[PDB]
Amino acid sequence: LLDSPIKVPLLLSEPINIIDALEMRDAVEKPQEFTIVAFVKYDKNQDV
Amino acid sequence: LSQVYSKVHNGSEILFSYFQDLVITLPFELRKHKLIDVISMYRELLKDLSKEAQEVFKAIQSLKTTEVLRNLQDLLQFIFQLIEDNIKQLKEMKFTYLINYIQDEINTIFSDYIPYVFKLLKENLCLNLHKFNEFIQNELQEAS
Repeated sequence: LLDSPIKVPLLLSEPINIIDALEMRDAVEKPQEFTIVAFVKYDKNQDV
Repeated sequence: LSQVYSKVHNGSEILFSYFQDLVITLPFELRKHKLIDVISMYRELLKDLSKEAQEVFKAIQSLKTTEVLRNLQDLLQFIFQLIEDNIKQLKEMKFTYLINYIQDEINTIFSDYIPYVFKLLKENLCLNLHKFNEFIQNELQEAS
């Protein structure tokens, strides 16, 4: 259920699916990898 | 109707083929067979609906009035025969006898059972009096 194709909603019709293009066979015991990384720093000049 | 139904059936077949193509390309646990069965049953239901719809459309427009009139005549004759049979049944089993039977029964009851009712009342009165005497004697002995 968590292996749904996540994509930007631009086109309604998809001739080829994400899983169909990725050619992976997924079952109920396949852990799907997810990693998100967001890095932010507000750099200031030390020379006041 | 045949042309319209053929066009609609072809469109539905194209839509079902596209949906099945989408389904196969996507992973599923065991529901692909269920979806195929649903599509097949829906196609069969569509065919049955088309076949019944063409017949009912050809029938409503006053195009097969002869069959309707003949069936109505047959049904009316059937109802007439049933009514005649019921009239014969009612004529067979009359009701004048049961009035005399119940008259005799109530005469017998009023003439005989009323003294029996009084005798039952007197016997129950004696039994209750004896029970009360026994109970009060027991209570007096217990208090003593």
